[PDB]
Amino acid sequence: STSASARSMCRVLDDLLKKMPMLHTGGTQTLTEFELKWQHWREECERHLQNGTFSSNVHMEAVCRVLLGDEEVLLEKRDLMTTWYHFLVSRLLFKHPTVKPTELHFYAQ
Amino acid sequence: QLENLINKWSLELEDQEKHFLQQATQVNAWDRTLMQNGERIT
Amino acid sequence: QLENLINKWSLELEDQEKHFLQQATQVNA
Amino acid sequence: KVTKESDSILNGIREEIAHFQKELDDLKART
Amino acid sequence: KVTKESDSILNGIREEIAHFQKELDDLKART
Amino acid sequence: RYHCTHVAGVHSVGLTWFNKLEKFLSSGEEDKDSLQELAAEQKCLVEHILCTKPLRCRLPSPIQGFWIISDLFLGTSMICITCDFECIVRPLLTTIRPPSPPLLCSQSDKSSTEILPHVLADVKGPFEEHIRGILRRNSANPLLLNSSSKDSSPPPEECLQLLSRATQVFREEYLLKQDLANEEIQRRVKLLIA
Amino acid sequence: KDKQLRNLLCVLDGDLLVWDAEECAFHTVTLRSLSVESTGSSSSGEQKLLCTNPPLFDVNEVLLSPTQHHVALVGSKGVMVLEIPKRWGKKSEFEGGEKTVNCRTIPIAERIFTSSTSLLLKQAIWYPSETQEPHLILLTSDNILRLYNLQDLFTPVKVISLSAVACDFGPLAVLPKGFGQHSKEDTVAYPLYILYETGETYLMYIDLQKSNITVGKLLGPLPMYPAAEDNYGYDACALLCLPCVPNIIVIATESGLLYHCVVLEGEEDDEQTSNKSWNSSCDLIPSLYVFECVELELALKFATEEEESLELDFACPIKLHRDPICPSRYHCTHVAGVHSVGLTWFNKLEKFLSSGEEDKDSLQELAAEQKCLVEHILCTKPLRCRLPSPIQGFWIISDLFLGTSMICITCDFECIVRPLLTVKGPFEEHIRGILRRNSANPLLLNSSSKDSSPPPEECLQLLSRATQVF
Amino acid sequence: VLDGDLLVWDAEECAFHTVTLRSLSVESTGSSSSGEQKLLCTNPPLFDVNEVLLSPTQHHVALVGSKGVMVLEIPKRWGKKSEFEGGEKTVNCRTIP
Repeated sequence: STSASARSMCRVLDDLLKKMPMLHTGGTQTLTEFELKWQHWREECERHLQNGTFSSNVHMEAVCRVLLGDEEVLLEKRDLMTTWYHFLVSRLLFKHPTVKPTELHFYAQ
Repeated sequence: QLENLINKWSLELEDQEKHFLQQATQVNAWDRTLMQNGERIT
Repeated sequence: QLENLINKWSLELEDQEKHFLQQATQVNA
Repeated sequence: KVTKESDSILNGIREEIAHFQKELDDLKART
Repeated sequence: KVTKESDSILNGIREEIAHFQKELDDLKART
Repeated sequence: RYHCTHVAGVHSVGLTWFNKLEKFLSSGEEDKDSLQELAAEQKCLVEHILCTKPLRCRLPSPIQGFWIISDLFLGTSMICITCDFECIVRPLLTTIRPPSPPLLCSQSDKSSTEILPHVLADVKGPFEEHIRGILRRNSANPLLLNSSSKDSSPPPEECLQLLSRATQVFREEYLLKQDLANEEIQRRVKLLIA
Repeated sequence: KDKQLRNLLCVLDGDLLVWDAEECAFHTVTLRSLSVESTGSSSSGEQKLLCTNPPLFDVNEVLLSPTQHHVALVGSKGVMVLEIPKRWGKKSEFEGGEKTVNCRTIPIAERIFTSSTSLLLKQAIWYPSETQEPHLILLTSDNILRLYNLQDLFTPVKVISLSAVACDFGPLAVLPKGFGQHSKEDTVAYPLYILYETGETYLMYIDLQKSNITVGKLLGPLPMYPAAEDNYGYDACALLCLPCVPNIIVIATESGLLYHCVVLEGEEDDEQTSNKSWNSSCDLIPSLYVFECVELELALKFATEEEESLELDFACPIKLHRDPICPSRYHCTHVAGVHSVGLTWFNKLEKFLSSGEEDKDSLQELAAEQKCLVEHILCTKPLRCRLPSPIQGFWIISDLFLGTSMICITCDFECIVRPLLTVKGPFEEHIRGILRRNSANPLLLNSSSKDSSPPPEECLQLLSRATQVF
Repeated sequence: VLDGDLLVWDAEECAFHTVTLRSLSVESTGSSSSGEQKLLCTNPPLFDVNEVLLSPTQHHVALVGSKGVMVLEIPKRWGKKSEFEGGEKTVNCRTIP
């Protein structure tokens, strides 16, 4: 509601956030199907970042980079997560959404 | 061997299609904005 | 080449027809 | 071979148009 | 008789792979 | 979309009329335009992806295993294993037709009711659909598997006919379409500069 | 080299607009500036109108809107409308005299042609209203008329199933009594005549302001009189309504036959032949009276002493063009030339229909055999060994300063401009009767195919024919 | 494919070889053998296997031949990598004719 330019960019970002695939504890969706959707969604986010859609707003660009699981940016925002395990979970959410329990130790460390 | 070469060319073609659409599609968006700004200036 | 010659003779004939009609009008006067 | 024959026919038609125009202008001058 | 025919088919497939690679690299150079 | 495996290769088949059939069946009994759009001849898309019998003098290498990975981390990929344990992995598109990369000029500004001058309304469809129509392929060169039967180089007339066919497909479906697309891009760039 | 017949030019306010298919643009030439003997530069008055979004299809026809603010670019695979730019400055030039003007272009129905690859546009026409928003009617190969408004480009305003090669509008007419239960108001609508390839002609009344159930009903096939053994052929290619009262329809065939049909109102059956139609809607269906049939000389006929060497029936599609100056004259363009046809009986038909039922002398004067006047104006295939040079653009200038002139552009961009005209009895009518011509020698275009002189024999036959006519 | 592991039937060993596809994406500078496990049939098929069918529940694999069918029970996944039986190189799988 602040500016027309901000409105157009917010709409895009809002759309990306809306389309982010989330696993539901009751859906017929297989882990593979989910992974494909998630990959597609990620490619879309990457396309917008490469096109310089958010170049006019550093904060929106940072959010989009977070959506892509950029580790450098995640670390830049270390003050918001306050703890390593919050960082771990955020990392899993954007880089590895289908993590198996056997692999968790590697990511935690 | 032939099947691996076909799969490689299919992936390269899909990547080139995506790059071509980005190169186009963006120019078409700029052309629309330029036309609208030209009408406003007029 | 034949078509260009035909088109030339058609234009010359139309011009001669116009000149003949003008002369016939003058003779009648 | 066709081009020279077409040019000869087109020249003969132009000569006849010029002759007929002269006869029409003599007939108009006489009438 | 089978060995020469298999070698001829394998050579034709190699020529076509080399031709298609050249057309892809021309298409990449043009695009 | 579905896939066909047989002793000599792998094909993919995409029903390009499917979304129009769905649109027609979702349209009430009065939509004659949707039936005319469905009845407009639209062939499926067939792609020969993998050929394991590229030559007549060669025995096929039969498919021993076939699967489609659909995983959010691995992406979308076909896996084929032949009878000689050659593992062939190929990325698949998520759609029968790839969405064209958005033209740099497709600003989806939902705020320009700019009256397009009525002289351009008589071009049935956006110019992009027309260019997509020209670039539409009906055939492709499959990936050729060289079955590793060491003991003769393949043979000459049938080999030259196969090479001629393959070269013709590359000329018509790749080179000519890329040249036309390049000319259109260059024409658009010249217009945008002016 | 199979160059199709096209119409890629129009005239707007005394500027000639020529479509360039390679540049996707109009070149504009101010015709009034060419009349001024200006000693200075052969380039003063050319402007280029660039499409902001070029057509994705080959343009075959250019149609100026009745409002003169839009130009439809028409092809077999789509339509695009160009918005004409504003005129201002000292010379009334486009955008004040800019050499290159960007014109807004608007694709019409694009999704229909892109989704239906077998669909062909057969004809496009403007709705004949000068006071309403410009509406475009599309006749397509599925026998559907689609009406588009330039405000909604995706959804047709009206879709009419004809369950068709050409259609044209007659003048605004009062609907016949019976086309609407119980309104005391004379409703007016445009009669749209619709031709099938079979020669079958249908009628439809169109009004865009009134969606009445009767307005947009398809009527016919219109009965043709007299009955013909061949039913008037099966190769019908064009229809033109002349703005005459009564309406005169011209039907053209690919063989070069032109049928002149007078539209007759339907009679109420006088109450004594009530034998069985159980359809209690007496729609008075109008009839077509074929007054005259005329064969065009599409290719120059040579007298060969061999009466049996295969008449290669030189058939080709004809395009009909109304004359804006003479309502009883029209022009025919085809791949091999241009003809003009003038209905010499028209003023006698008007006199007869204006005469009360007792004027037997006016009917006898109309029934006195009077052929139309046909003039072969331009021949682009003067010889059999030559390929035609197809007409790419045709127009009639009617301007008070420029006068009356035909413009033709060929497929080799040859511009051809021709001025057009706008003792029982006095001895003068008798002399006019003697001097009456039935044929003329056309202007012969020498198609500039450098690489052989024509055969001397064909040149002598052409000269012989021309000399015989003189 | 099960949960991003490729299972390949070996007719000579009467076993599945498992390859974790997600581990192949990580550029691990260390040993070209980290993630292969072998799933051994406790009772091998007495017929030539022509087809492998994963159950809708993803807990069973049918080994299908023209002369018989045998169902392999998929072993439990546990440990740091979610590997079969905690990452054992050779896992005995219950088979049911």
